[PDB]
Amino acid sequence: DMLTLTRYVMELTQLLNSMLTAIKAISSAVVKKLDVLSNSLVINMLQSSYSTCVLVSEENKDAIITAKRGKYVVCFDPLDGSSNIDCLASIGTIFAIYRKDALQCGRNIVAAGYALYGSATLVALSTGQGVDLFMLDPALGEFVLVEKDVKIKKKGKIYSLNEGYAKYFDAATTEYVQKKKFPEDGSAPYGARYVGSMVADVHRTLVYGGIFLYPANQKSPKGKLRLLYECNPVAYIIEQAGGLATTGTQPVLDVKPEAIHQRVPLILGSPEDVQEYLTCVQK
Amino acid sequence: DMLTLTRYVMELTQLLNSMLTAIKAISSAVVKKLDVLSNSLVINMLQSSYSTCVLVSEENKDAIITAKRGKYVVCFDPLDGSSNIDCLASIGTIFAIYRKDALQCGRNIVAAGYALYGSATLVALSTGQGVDLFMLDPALGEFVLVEKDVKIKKKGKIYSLNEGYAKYFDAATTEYVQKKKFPEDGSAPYGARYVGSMVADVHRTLVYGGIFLYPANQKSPKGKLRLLYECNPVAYIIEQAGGLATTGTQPVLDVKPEAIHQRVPLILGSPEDVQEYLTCVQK
Amino acid sequence: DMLTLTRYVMELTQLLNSMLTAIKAISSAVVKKLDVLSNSLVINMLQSSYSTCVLVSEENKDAIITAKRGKYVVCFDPLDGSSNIDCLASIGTIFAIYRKDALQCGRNIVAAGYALYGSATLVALSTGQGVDLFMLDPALGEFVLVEKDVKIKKKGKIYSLNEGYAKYFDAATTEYVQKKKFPEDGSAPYGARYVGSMVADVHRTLVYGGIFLYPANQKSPKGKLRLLYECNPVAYIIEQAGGLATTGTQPVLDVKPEAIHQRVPLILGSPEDVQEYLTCVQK
Amino acid sequence: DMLTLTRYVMELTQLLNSMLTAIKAISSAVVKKLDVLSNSLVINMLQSSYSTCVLVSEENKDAIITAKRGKYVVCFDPLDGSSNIDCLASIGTIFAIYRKDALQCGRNIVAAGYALYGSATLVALSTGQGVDLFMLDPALGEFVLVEKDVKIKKKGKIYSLNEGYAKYFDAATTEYVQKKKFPEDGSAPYGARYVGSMVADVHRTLVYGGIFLYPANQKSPKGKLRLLYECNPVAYIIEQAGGLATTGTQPVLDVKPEAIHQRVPLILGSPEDVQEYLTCVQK
Repeated sequence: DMLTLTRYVMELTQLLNSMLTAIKAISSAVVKKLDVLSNSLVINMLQSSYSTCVLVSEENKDAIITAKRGKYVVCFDPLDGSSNIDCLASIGTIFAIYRKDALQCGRNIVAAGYALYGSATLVALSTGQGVDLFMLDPALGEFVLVEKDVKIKKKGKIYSLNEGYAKYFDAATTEYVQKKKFPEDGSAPYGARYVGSMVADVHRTLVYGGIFLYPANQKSPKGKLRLLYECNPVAYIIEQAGGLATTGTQPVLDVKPEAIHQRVPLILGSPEDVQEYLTCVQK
Repeated sequence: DMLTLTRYVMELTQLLNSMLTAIKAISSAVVKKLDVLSNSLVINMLQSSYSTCVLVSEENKDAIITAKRGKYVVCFDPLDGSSNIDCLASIGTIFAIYRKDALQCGRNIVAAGYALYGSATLVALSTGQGVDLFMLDPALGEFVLVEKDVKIKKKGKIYSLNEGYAKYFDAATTEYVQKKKFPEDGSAPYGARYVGSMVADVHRTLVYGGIFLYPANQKSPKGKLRLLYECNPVAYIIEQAGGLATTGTQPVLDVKPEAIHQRVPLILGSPEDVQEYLTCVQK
Repeated sequence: DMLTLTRYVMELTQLLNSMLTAIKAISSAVVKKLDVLSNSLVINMLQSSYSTCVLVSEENKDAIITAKRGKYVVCFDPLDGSSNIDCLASIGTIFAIYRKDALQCGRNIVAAGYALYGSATLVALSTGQGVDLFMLDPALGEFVLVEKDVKIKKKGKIYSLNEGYAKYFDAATTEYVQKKKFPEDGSAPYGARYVGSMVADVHRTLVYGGIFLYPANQKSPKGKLRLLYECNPVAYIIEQAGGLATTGTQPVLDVKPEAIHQRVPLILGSPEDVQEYLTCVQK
Repeated sequence: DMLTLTRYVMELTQLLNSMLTAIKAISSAVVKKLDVLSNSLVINMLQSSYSTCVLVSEENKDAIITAKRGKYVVCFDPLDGSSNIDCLASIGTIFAIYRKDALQCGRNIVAAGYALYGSATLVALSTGQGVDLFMLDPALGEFVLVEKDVKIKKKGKIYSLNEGYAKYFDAATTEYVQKKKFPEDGSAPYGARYVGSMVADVHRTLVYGGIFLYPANQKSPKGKLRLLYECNPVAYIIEQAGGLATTGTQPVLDVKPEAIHQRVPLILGSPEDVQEYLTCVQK
């Protein structure tokens, strides 16, 4: 009933330290006052790491140039999923780190992560040698490893998308959903889950497998989710766990970004699920 | 930046005290070891209140007779939603109190509640004079009122059900879902949300409005959810907040229970949403 | 088993808010890295209140002038008692607020307080209408009132001083101590308590009564404790609770400060105990 | 900024597990309701370990025989130092384990420990191969090792006793105290510390060194502290750390107990300090 503690490691080190320190602060603070507050906590923790030169934030129009300067670029969403504060659904924080220099392909990521503020604050992190899952130990004030080299199932049994947009679906989404509900091979239909908070839905996709979609649709031809600080980081994590992440027409990490608040479609998860979605597009 | 504390009140009092004490213990402990553990914490907290005579638990075949005896009956589900432990989705605890004497109509409830183990542990409670929402303050070890007399919206804009069971839907569910996605009156389609944990989905239904369904279907003609300790308590809370709860053919609280682990269909939420569902059945 | 919360009140308001916010941060962080850290947390919380113009800190040679400027002066000791970090003895934080303008008599204090970092973080605060005791509720992140208008006993039964300095005592300390151990009126001797951390010893003096001494001695003719940010604040709190605080030759709050790091002797507590000490000096 | 956890080990194992589980509960609960409550938590945690046959508690007249029976005896004080609840001084819990069978010499201890409820809950534990110090991590609900094989200084510079009992001192205490205040070898006098809570004073003695005394005196010829569940356990811990513990006339661990609530004098700490005290007795 007793434990020993040991330091763990995956300038980059100091940067992640400070990004984790901001996440701890965000955790405890979990209204748009909250967005404003989360934003400043990340920007000032990150600047003071002396590890950054450029930040892109979901809450700022323009890139933020550090005075304190280091070699890394960070694109982040400091608080995502806030339309769910009341229902205690888990909101999250998303970040990707690079060496504008924030308009690089996701291919170039050196580190990325998300935090999920649930009954425990969980962080998925990767530095390019797999995904590790941590939980925040608020007593210690430190992140404790819970799962090393997390791998996603080859094929799952859950599909995750807002089916209330059915009337707006493109033809490949319509087909794919039809296949999940009415399998043509004698298998049982997939179950459906959709929390409405991207980090909560992605995290479930990692740990139980299956597929998550926020595809193009009639109302939103480029999707809703943001390339630099939502889609690229989760595509990186999911790919490091053995999954796939596509826009429908190319890998998310291969998209050349055209603007820092650019949106793209996002389909990710277990690889054989994503590949079946892609087969619906090719038609 | 400073506060004062005052005691709040809605034998019954001692019983709720002990039910709240079990919820605190359950909270902190959030594998079927966990189910076993939650079960014993509730049974022994409840027996020692000296306020009970009969308990029905989701985890026990037979009713449990208290040796210590008082005037109240309690039907409870000590831990619901466990298929979601990993994805940090909020699991819950559900209870209803009555004065077998556990086979009474929901109409006879004297008190009911749920707890939702999210980033905060929230409890919805009613003693028949509305719904109050509390949060667990683990420092104090006590529940703090956050919202008095919670009211549900007359009509919402979210529908909540596993649409992966489409191939098994009865005709009224098929129609209703079709209406939410393809409104015939020029309105925008409803959004869809489904966490897959009944307390998390019901709680969202209370606080944002709309509708939650686990109706009859081809695989499960009596639904999945359990009348005594899942459906009746949430129907009571939702009705105390101004909503409705139906099996499709009658109010949940009016169903005469035939066995303590009986299942029924469950459709609840904003009243005009439920009434529109009922209009799909009458056809 | 349930509670309601209500806001409590004693520019000044914003200042105390920020001083309380620094105390929360200090609490959690409880090595001289820690001193450095506590210092910056107070200085930057206090500056940003936009309520200050001058700060005196135990850790800074010179007064710190705020750029952000308001009407209040604050003398503080951000972390006192650190020679006791290991033995879990409670360390503290001490502050006094005024309207150099930090060289005012204690008579001029508008507010003062201490925090004691024990199993709970306790704050004694006064704004000149008595003393209120609060505990930090780290869940809420807020201070909860536990005792209103705290009054110290007229006479206690504990005396508190480092008796290992006996060989250095001045004659009045020698006499007083002799009286506590060998009462000449048939009463039992006082008990002795000395934690070696000024805030822990003062706090015990408030809540149980008796007397606390760090008098002049041969090694230290002006005592050890610092007038601006140790002695004046605790003299203010203790006097607001009905006690007395003397240097041996005058009330602490009447001493005209000659330098911001000036030391003075300190004898405080229950009034009849202090008056008996003063009777030993007059001889 | 990240950590990994590993299980640590020093029927005996299950017993310590349950003793640690009681300490966690006691911690959080920190009035004699509290004594009653702490007592029951230990007795019922300990019985259910299925590792015990006999318990001696400070709060029970008679030994408690377990129905559930195992090979170990436990003498404990579930809550000590309660006259200090207000002043946040650390109260503690003390226990010793043996294989009446509770009237054994301290020499026979198989394990012993104390917990100190300060800003962190600390446990000193030994199973006969030195002392290890742990802190309670309430988030994890588990004890984390902070210091392995703790050793006490050969000689310290603090002496700890209620000097308000001077008029009642026996001649050897009078002499020893005189030596600490007026060293005859040109050295500086020792400093004095006395919190008035035995576990807080013993713990300081371990971690900073020096000496702690609750000797015989005129009012109390057998001292105050209790042999089975106060004096023997701390003598065991202190001796495992390289110190000494004497009654003045023999080692505490060598005293043959005559009754389960027997008192003895207690002088412990750094060995050269204890030996100097013993030199004052031999005269």
